[PDB]
Amino acid sequence: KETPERYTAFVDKADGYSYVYPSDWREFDFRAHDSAFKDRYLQLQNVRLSFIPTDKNDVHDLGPMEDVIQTLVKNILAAPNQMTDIREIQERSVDGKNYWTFEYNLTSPNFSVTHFTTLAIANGRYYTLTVSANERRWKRYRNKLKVVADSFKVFEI
Amino acid sequence: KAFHLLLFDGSLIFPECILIFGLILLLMIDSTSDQKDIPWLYFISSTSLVMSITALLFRWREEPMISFSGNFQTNNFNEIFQFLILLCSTLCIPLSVEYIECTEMALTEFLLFILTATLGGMFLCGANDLITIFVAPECFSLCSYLLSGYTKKDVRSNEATTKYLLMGGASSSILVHGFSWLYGSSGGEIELQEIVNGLINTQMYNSPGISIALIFITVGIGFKLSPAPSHQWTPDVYEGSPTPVVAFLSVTSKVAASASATRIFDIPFYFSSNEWHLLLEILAILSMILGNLIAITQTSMKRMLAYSSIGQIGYVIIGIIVGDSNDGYASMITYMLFYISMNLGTFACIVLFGLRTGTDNIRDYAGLYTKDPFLALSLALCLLSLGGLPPLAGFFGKIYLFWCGWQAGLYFLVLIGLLTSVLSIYYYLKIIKLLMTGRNQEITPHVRNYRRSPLRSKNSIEFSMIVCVIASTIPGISMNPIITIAQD
Amino acid sequence: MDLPGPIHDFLLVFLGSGLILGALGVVLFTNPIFSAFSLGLVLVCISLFYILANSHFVASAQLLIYVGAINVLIIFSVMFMSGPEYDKKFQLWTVGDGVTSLVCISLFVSLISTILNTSWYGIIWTTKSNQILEQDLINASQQIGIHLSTDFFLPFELISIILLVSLIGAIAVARQ
Amino acid sequence: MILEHVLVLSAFLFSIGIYGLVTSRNLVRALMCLELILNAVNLNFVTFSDFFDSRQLKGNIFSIFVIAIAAAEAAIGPAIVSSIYRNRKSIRINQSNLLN
Amino acid sequence: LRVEYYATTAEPSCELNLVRSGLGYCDLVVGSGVPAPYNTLINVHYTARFSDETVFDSSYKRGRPLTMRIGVGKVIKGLDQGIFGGDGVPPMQVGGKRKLRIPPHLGYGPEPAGCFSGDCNVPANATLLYDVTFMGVYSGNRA
Amino acid sequence: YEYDIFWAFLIISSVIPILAFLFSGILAPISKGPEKLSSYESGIEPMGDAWLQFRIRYYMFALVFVVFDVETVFLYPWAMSFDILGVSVFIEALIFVLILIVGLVYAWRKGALEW
Amino acid sequence: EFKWGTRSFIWERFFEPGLSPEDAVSRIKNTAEGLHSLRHMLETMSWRYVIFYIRLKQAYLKQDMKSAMIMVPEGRRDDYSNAANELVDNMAEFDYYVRTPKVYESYVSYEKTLKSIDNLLGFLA
Amino acid sequence: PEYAGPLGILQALADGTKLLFKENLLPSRGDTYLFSIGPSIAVISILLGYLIIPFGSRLVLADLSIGVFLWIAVSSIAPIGLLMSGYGSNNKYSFLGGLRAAAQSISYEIPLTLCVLSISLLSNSSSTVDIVEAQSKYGFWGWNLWRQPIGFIVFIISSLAECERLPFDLPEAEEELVAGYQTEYSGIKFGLFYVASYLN
Repeated sequence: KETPERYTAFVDKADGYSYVYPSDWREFDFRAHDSAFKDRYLQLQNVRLSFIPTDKNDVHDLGPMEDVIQTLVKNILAAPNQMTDIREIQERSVDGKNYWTFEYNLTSPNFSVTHFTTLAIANGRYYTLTVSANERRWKRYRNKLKVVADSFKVFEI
Repeated sequence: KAFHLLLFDGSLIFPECILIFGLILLLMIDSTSDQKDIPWLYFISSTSLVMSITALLFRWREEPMISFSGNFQTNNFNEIFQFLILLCSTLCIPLSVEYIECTEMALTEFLLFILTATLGGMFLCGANDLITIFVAPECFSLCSYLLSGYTKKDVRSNEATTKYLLMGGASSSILVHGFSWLYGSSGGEIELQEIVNGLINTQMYNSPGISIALIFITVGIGFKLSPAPSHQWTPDVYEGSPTPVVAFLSVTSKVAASASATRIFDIPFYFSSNEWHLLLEILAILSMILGNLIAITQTSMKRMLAYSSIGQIGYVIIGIIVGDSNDGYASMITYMLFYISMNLGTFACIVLFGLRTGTDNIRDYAGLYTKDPFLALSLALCLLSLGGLPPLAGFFGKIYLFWCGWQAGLYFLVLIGLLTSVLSIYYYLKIIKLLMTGRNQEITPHVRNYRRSPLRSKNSIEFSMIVCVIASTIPGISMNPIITIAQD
Repeated sequence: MDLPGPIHDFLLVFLGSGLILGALGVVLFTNPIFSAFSLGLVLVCISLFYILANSHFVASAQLLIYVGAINVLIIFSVMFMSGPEYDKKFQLWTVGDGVTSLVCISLFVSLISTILNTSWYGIIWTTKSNQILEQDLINASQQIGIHLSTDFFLPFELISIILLVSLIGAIAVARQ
Repeated sequence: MILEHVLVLSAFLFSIGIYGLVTSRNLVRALMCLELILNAVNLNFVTFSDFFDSRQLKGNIFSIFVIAIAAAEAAIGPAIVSSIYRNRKSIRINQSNLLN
Repeated sequence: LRVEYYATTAEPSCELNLVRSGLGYCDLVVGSGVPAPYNTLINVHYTARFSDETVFDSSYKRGRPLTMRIGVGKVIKGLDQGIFGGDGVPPMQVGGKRKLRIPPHLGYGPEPAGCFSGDCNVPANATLLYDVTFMGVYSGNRA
Repeated sequence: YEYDIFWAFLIISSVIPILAFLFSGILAPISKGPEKLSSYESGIEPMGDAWLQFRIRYYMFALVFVVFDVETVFLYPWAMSFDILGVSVFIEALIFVLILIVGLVYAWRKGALEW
Repeated sequence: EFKWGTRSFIWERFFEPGLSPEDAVSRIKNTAEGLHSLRHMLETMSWRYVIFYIRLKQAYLKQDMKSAMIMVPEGRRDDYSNAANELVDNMAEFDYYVRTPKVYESYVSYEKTLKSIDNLLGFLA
Repeated sequence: PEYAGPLGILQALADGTKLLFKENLLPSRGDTYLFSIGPSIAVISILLGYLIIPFGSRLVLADLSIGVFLWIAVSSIAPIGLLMSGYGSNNKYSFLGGLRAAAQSISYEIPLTLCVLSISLLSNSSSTVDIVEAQSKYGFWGWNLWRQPIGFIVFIISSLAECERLPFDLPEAEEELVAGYQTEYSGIKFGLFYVASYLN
C-alpha cells in the first residue's frame, strides 16, 4: 500500500479547538454537538465534539484521573443498559494544557461500540472529543482512529 | 456477526420450527405439483405433528429458560400445554382429512390453517412478553376466522364467520387496550415478570388505571375461553361451521387461552388477586349456570356441544381460582387432558355419523344402536364421560377439581359445580335415550339408509385411541397428577 | 426536541377536533364510501399525532399501510354494495342505537374519569432511566430497527407466518 | 403541556369505534370501526412510548405489530365479505339470523 | 400520605456504612450464594419504610418475593446500588439480608410518586429504608 | 428544529388550494344553468347514475397488496440496522423475503394475479 | 395534603380553583428543587425528559409567581416582579435550547435559570 | 407555442390565468365536497414530497432521517384523492378513471418501495443527503446507477406509472375515456390536477 490514510484538520478558532479527522469522512450535524464528522457508508463510525461550561482551569481540578474517568463513563457517557469497561487511559500535556484520552467499550445487549474520548478543560469550557467505531470493525480501525484522539488540541479563544 | 445468540435460542423453539418447516414444505409441494394426493398430505401433517412431540419430549428435562430477549419462556408449566395442543392437532388431523375431502374442497389450505393455528397455540403457551401475547393469539384467531367459513358455500358458514370475525375483533382489541393501559401505567415494561416491579417503581400498583387493564384483559380472555356473557360467539359458530374445525376450536382454543390466563393472572397480576378472583368466580358461576341450563333445551347436536363446552370451562376455571397452593393448576391439567379426549371422541362420533348420514339434528340420532352398535356405544361412552358418570374420566376429573375447591374453602363454587353437574346429566342422557329407541316409527329415514361399510376409516382409529382412554384413564389418575404437581 | 409549547397544544387541539369530526363521520354515514373517506381523515390525523409525539417511522408506516387498507376498503365497498346511493345520507335512528349510545357514553365516562384522575406527569419522573438514550444512536429509525431486529425476533417471524397465511386465506376464500 | 389530552381522544375513539361496531348495518363499516378501535389502542401505545419509553421504543414496535394485525384482518375481510356477497347477494348483518 | 397499613415487626438495627453516593448499608446476613448477576431477573423480599419508621410497601404483603431485572436501572438508584453493588458497595449474595437507607436524590427525588385521586403514595424528598433479602435468582420451576 | 419546517410546509401546502379556490371564486363569474349542470355523457342523456360493480377475480390483487405493503414496511427497519448488526439480521430477514416470495408464487399459481 | 400535582395536569389546569399564595410559595420551592435535580438528566442529553420538565414547571410558575405577589411586601413588590420576569426570560432561553437542542447553550441557560430562581426564593423568603 | 410571449414562454402562465378566470363548474348530480376535496388532497400529498429533496449539501428544507420512506408514505395518498374525484363527479368515465388510478397505484407502489429500500440498504440510511454523500464518496463511479442497474430500470418504470405518464396514462386515457377522472372538472380544479401531475 501507499502512504497511510490522509487526514484533514478541522480548526474552530471561534470555539478555540482543533482536531484531525479522516478525509474520507463527511461533515454532518450531530444532535446538540458543536462539531461532528462521520463515515459516508459505515455506521457508528464518527467523531463528535460538544463542550459544557465550567469554572475549572484544567482537567486536574476534576479530582483523581481514574476515579472521575470511571464516574463519567458509568454515569454520563453510557446508558443504563450498556455494560462498560475501560481498556486504556492516557494523559498527554502540551503548552501547559493536559488532555485525558481513554478508550472504552459500551456493550449493550443489542450492539457493541468502542470509543476514544479525550477530555480537556480550557477557556472556561469542558471539551469531550469522542471517536466511535463499531466493535466488529474496531480492531482494523483503532490505530486509524487513535491518531484522531491524539490530535485534539485546545487553544486560547 | 455470529448468528449464534439466535442459533442457541432457536433450538429452544425447535418443535415449532418443525411445524414451520412442515408448513412450508406442504405449501411448496402444493404449489409445485398440479396433482393432489390424500396420503401425502396425511403423511406430512402427521409427521409434522409427531416430530414436534418427539422434539418436545426430548426437551422436557432441560432447564427452564427465557429466550429471544424476554420473549419465550420454557419451563414445566408451558411444556404440558404445548403437548396438549400437539395432541389435539394430532387427533384432529384424521377428523379433518376425511371431512374436507368429502366436501370436494381443497385440503392443503385446511391443513395449513390447522398447522398455523397449532403453531400460534404453542407460542401462546409460553409467551413471556406482551407483544407475543398479542401476536401469537392473532396467529390463532385469524386462522380460526379463515377456518369455520372454509365451507364458503353454506349460508350458515358465512353468518358464522361474520359473527366470529366481528366478536373476535371486539375482543382482542379490548385485550390490547388493556395491554396498553397496563404498559403505560407501569413504566414501559412488557415482559411478564417485570411489570409488577415496574408498577412499584412508578408506585401505580393501586392506580385506577390498573383496574381498567385487569378488566379489559379478563374480558378479552373470557371471550376466548367463553365463560359467562362472553359466550354468545360460541354456539352459532359451533352450529354453522364444519365439524373438524369446530372440534379443533373446542379443544385447541381452550388450552391456549387457559395457559395465557394462568400466565397473565399469576405472574403479572398477583398483587391484585382479590379482584380477578371475584371476576373469575362470577365468570365461572355464570358459565356453569347458563351453559348447563340452555343445553337441555337444544335440538342440534353441535350447538348442544357448544353449550356443553361453555359449561365445562367453568369447572376448569376453579383451578385458576383456587391457586397453585391447594394444587389448583395441577387440577386444570388432568382435567383438560380428560376434556380433550372427551370432546374429540364425542366429535369424532358426530363426524362419522354426519358423513354417513348427512344430518345434525338430535332427533335423527334415534335407532343408531340397531344400525351401528359400535358407534352408538362409543358416542354414549363419550357423552357419559362428559356428564361425569362414575367409571369414566369426567367423574374423577370433577372430583379432583372439587377436592381442591373444597380444600380452598370455596364451598359456593363446588356446590354450584355439583348442582350444574346434576343438571348436566339430562343432556348426555337424552342423546342415549334417542340412541336406544327400537321404535321403527320414530326412526328417521336418515339412519334407515345407513351403510357402515366393510372398511375401518381413519376416524375409527382416531377415536379408538380416545374411547379406550376416557374409560381406562380412570385407574391411571395417579400417573398423570405427579406430572402436574411437579410444575410450579 | 419538540415544537414550541403553544404551537404544540394548538396542534393537539386542532388535530383532535379533526379526529373527532372524522370518527363522527365514520359512525354516522350510511354510505360506506363516505364513512371510508372520513376514516381516511382519521388516519391522516392519527399519523400527524404520531409525528407530533416522536414517531416519525410509525407515522409513515401508518400512512402507507392504512392508506393501502382504505383504498382496498373503498374498492371492495364499491364492488360489494348496491347503487351509488347518495340519497342514503345519515342512516335513521332507532332505539337499538339509543341504548348503545348510552352504554358507550358510560364507557367513555368511566375511561375519562381515570385519565383525568391519574397524574401522568408523575409517572414520567419515576421512569428516568428508561429515557436515557444511547448517544451513538442518533437516528430514531435506527433505534427502532435495532430493537425490532434484536429485541423482538419471535414476533418478527410470527408476523411473517401470519401475513402469508392471511394472504393464502384471502385468496382462497374470495376466489370465484 | 397538555399531552394527556391525546389519551382522552384515544378513549373517545375507542368508545366511538365501539359504538360503530354495534350499530353497524354494513359489515364493511364494522371492519372500519374495528380499525378505529385498533387505532385508538395504537394512539395509547404511541403516546405511552413517548411518555416512558424514549429509548427502548417498545410502544412504537407494538404499534407497528398492531398495524400489521389490523392489515391482516383487513385482508381476511373483505375476502369473507366476498364469499358472503357471492352466496347471499346482501351485506346487512342484522338480517342474517338463521343461527339462533 | 396514601400509606396502606401493614403490621410487621422490625428488623435488627445497624451502623450504616455511608458511601460516596449517599447510600447507607449494612450486612445483617452475608449470603453464601451467587452474587447478584448483571442483567438478570432476581427475586428478593423487601420491607420499604418511610422516615419515622412507617412502612409503606412490602413484598410480604403480596405474599411472594418481587422479581426484578437488576443492574440495568429498572428500580430506583438506591435499590440498584444496594442490591447489585458498585461504588464501594459489595454486591449482595443469595440468602443475604441487608438494610438500606436511600436518600431523596437516590430515590424519587423532589417529585411525589403514585399521585392519583387526590393523594400520592410517596411524598417529595423522602428518605426510604429497605430491609432487602436476596431470596435468589429467578427460575421457571419452583421446588 | 428539523420538524417545525415540516409543519409549516404542510400548512402552506394545505393553504395553497384554499387560496386557489378563493381566487377563482372572487375572479371567475358564475352563469349556472340547468343544461350546464347535467352530467356529461358524450352528448347523449346519461342513463342510471354511474356504478360498475367489477368482478372479484379482477380485484383480488388488492388483498395481496395489503399483505405486501406490511412486508415492505417491516423490511425497512432491518435495512436501517443491517450495518450496526451483522449476519444475524441477514438470516432474520432472509426468512421474511422467502415467505414473501412463496406468497407471490402462491398468488401466481392460484390465478389470483390473472386478468 | 399535597395541594397540587395529585391528578391529571389538564384537570388541575382547567377544573381547579387555583392555589393560595401560601401554597404557591411551596410550589416555587419544589420547582427550584426539581430544577436543581434536573442537572443529571441535562448531562445525559435526554432532551425529551428535560423539555417535559421545563414545560410543566413553566405552566406551574406562570400561576405561582403571579399569585405569590401578595406575600412579597410593598417595598420589594416591583423588584421581585423584575426578578420574576427575568426568570421567565431565562426559562424561555432554556426552552429555546432544549427544543432545537444544544449542549453548551442549554447548560448556560440552565445555570442562569438556577440563579434566577434562587433570587426569586430570596425575594419570596 | 410561438405567440404567447417571445417563444411561447408565457403560454403556460396564460393557461394558468385562463383556468383562474374560468367559471368553476360543480356537478349537480354528484357530491360537491368530494369534488372539491379530491384534487386538493392529490396536490397536497404530491407537494409534501419536496420537503426532503436536496439541491446541495444543506440546501434542503428538512433533512428528515425518515427521508424517502416519508416520501413514499405521502405519495401513497394521492390515489385516494383521485378515487374521491372519480366518485364525487357522478360520471361513468370519472368512475372508470378513479378505479384505474387506484389499480395503477396498487400495482406500482411495491416495486418502487423495494427499489428505494435497496438504495437505502446500500447507503445504510434513509436520508437523501446521506444517500447523495455515499454516492459522492467514490465520485462518478460511486453513483448507484452503475451498482444497481436493475433497481434503476424498475424505479424508472414504477415512477412513470405513478406519475401516470404514457404508456401508463390509463386513468386519464383520452381515447378510452373522455378525460378520465378529470372529465367533469372545470376551472381551477383541472389546473390543480394538472399541476399535481407535473409536480409528480
